[PDB]
Amino acid sequence: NLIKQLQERGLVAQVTDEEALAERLAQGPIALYCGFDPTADSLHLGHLVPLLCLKRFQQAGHKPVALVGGATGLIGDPSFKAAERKLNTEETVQEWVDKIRKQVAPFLDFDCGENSAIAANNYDWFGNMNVLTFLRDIGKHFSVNQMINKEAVKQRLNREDQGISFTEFSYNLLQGYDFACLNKQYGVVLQIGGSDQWGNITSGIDLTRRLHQNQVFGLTVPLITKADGTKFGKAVWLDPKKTSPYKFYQFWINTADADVYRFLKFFTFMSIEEINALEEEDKNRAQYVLAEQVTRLVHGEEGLQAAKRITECLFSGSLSALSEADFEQLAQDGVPMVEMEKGADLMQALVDSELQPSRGQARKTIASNAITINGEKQSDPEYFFKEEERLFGRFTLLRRGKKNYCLICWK
Amino acid sequence: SNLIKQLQERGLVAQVTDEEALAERLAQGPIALYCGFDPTADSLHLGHLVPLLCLKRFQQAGHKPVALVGGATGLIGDPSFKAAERKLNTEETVQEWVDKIRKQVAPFLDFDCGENSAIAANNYDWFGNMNVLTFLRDIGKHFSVNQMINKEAVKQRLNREDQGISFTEFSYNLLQGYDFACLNKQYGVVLQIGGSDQWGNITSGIDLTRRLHQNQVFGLTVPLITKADGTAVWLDPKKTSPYKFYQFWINTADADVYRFLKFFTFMSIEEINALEEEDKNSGKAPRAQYVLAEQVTRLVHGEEGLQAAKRITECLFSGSLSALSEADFEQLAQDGVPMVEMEKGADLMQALVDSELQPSRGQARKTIASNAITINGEKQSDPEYFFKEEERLFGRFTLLRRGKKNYCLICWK
Ligand SMILES: Cn1c(=O)ccn([C@@H]2O[C@H](COS(=O)(=O)NC(=O)[C@@H](N)Cc3ccc(O)cc3)[C@@H](O)[C@H]2O)c1=O
Ligand SMILES: Cn1c(=O)ccn([C@@H]2O[C@H](COS(=O)(=O)NC(=O)[C@@H](N)Cc3ccc(O)cc3)[C@@H](O)[C@H]2O)c1=O
Ligand SMILES: [Cl-]
Repeated sequence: NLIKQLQERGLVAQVTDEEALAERLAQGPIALYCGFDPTADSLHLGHLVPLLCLKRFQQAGHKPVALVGGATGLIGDPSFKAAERKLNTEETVQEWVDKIRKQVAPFLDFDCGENSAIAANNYDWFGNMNVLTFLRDIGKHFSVNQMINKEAVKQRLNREDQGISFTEFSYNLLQGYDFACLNKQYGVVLQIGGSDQWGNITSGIDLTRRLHQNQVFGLTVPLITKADGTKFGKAVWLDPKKTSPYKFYQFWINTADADVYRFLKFFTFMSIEEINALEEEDKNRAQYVLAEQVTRLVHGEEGLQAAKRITECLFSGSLSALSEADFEQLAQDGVPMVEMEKGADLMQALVDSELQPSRGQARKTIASNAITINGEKQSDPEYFFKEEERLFGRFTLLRRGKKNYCLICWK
Repeated sequence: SNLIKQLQERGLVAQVTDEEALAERLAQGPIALYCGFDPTADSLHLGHLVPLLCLKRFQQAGHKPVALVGGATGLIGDPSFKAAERKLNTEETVQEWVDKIRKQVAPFLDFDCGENSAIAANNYDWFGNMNVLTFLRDIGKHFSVNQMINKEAVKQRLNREDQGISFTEFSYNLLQGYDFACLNKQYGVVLQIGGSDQWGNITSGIDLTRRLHQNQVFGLTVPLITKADGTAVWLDPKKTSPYKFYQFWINTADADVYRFLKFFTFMSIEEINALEEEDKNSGKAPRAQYVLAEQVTRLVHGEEGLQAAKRITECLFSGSLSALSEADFEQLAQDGVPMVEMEKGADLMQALVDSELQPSRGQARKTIASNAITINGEKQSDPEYFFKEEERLFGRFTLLRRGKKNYCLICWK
């Protein structure tokens, strides 16, 4: 039973008419969907939870529909958002749509028969829909009394200063209709999303009954929390140009012991049995398994090997295994970096990188044997870098003591 | 000279935005103004006539009136001060009503008087081809839901779910708001008038004309019809006959008659004041109701309508129904007097029971004998009388009367 299997992973926040959904799933394959709005040029870790859930359903033989909000991205979802967002341009939203669609596609199977994935975009129906048609055909089924009582907008309906525009207030109708539209087009009978999407989902269920006289279901995943009350992902992007695979891998390695088992359940396809066994076997690790699984899932085997290779080289000081592409990950976000003109001495490089406060102090620190250049000790305070120390003619990795790195990027 | 001041003296100004700046704009020269009317029926009623005649009052002062018919807004429904959600009307029915209202409105305005000639407009022209995203982004971004839910016209609808408001009717304010921006761009319309319930829809239009066209526009509302005691009359003669319309004005209370002359006639304020002064110093009952009845009936139904209404009134009081035509009796059958559909060959006594002029046959016998029953103005005291074929006027109409004022028209079949 798929619903019970998801509940055991702690992946079910809320579910409608649950007994009936479980019975529908057990009977045969269904079509389901989750939408993702284009509010940036990439998805982030938070978005990964329902995206992996679409895959969990597909592995059970169901048909996933990944909707990208080409139309909803021009409106703005206010759900549990403290402030009104500035409208984005049509050209920006279109660019983000294509990037998000391309990022989503490798997570699902588009070539596996009847249950092959479908990419959808709500601009296909809203982009040319007449205003009177929308207000009459869709709007008439929506009670403003119920809308103002949706939890997702209550913090926006107390004062105009932290208020809500008619634009963002209409959002709930667009997501609501998307569900009716997908039900009619593909027979989609389930919509999943994070717990903040509950109200947008239930409006879709009700509208589908009113428009198409069809019974559909909703299921939400909990919004991932940290035991120490801090905000999760604080952002970790899926795009390697925004968050390098090394940084991505490191974020998972540094998961708190209190979160690692929940994160294994949420971000991996590891069985609940292996995770429970890992928890018991660790009390007599999990972070290493988590980092490995999620880095491989998002950045591939090559991304994972790069992340591990960079981690080992930094821990050891032996950099010979690093490629120029690995140094590009370090320069992007892996370690602090400083741009310097060739000809700078070791003392100046220590000052400019802020590893040392002055040339006079840097001289003593160098003399004390605290400094490595590409992993090799250098204790001559009057030292100038050799050309061979500018790896690929561009990079020199400085270290002060055991762990304070700064990458020099030669101009 | 000062038009706002003149309308204020008539008691025709409920509210007005920037009374000073609008008075300045009107004094600089002619302006374009508008009022809209939604197709929610196949005719306008007396309530709708007050702003419509104000469009004429502005036109007489040299201004250009635009009469808009809500081809798009009639498909949405105005919730302003309405206790309940209205059912949606079909596109076909709204189009029929749009044509009827446009045609009924047109004779009230001059479409041939130079630069200030009237314009007939329809908001379906811009809403019929507007996409939903364009509306939500370009128009909706300027509207605060916090302000919208607090507007007097809809706040009472947000008290209980079972007596609520749909998103459709909630969006109405944005549509009327955008209409003001369009007419400002298309015709240079700087003023919107309407009844007091339209204040919120008008101010949304003023504000939206600023955000979209960067122009200063004005609003002016006329008061809703209130009676000094605390208590529909259609313009279409097939719904409210010229006779029933005339009678409604005749029966206006003394407390309301002078206000109604100001609201519903083109009589100057000096003439109305002189009439009030005459009725207060004459030493008799007022004659103002007759002046009001004559003015508004001739205005809405023409000289022929007024003359038919006066003719029907005269014949009912006198008794002689000879001057009455088949068309006149059709007005009486419609709404002029209580009416009863009866099978020919019926007894007098039995016609008094069915018409509810009598409780029973035995009781009707005593009333007939007492000489209190008239058939087409003629006395009949024979308790068993049947009815002659000739007194079925035009082979179908017989007018009964018990005493001096209790009438019932028998319509034969
Ligand atoms: C666990 N978790 C997080 O920590 C953060 C987000 N999410 C879910 O990811 C999905 C995509 O997020 S979103 O903000 O882009 N989604 C929306 O704005 C939806 N209104 C997009 C949409 C959905 C359906 C539709 O027909 C049209 C547009 C969300 O499910 C979010 O909850 C997490 O799960
Ligand atoms: C004095 N009085 C009344 O007693 C009753 C009504 N009115 C005004 O008549 C005008 C027409 O009434 S309505 O119900 O057809 N009007 C509406 O529904 C507007 N929302 C139509 C409209 C207006 C502008 C626009 O851009 C689009 C549609 C109203 O002014 C009403 O207040 C009286 O004056
Ligand atoms: Cl050097």
